[PDB]
Amino acid sequence: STASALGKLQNVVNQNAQALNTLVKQLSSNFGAISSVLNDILSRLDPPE
Amino acid sequence: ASVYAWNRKRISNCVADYSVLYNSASFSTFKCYGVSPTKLNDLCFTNVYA
Repeated sequence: STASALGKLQNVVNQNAQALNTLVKQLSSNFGAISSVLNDILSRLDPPE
Repeated sequence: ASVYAWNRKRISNCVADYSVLYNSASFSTFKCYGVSPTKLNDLCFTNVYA
């Protein structure tokens, strides 16, 4: 009947999933470049830049 | 047009051949900033301004 009696295992699972999620979402950042996708940079510029 | 009344033109819905513009030597200065001129023949844009 009573739920939330297994907070520890749920907590572990949540922490792992959240860390993986933020690692994946970090891939959309700019870091000061002109774009966040390599294909667009490669298909728009000469190498030297 | 004069500098203070520069002419503006809006371009859409066409196929552009920038290669014939680049290979021509009639221009003293031809400087491209955000793109490589030799790659212009491949990208497709919208809403071009001249």
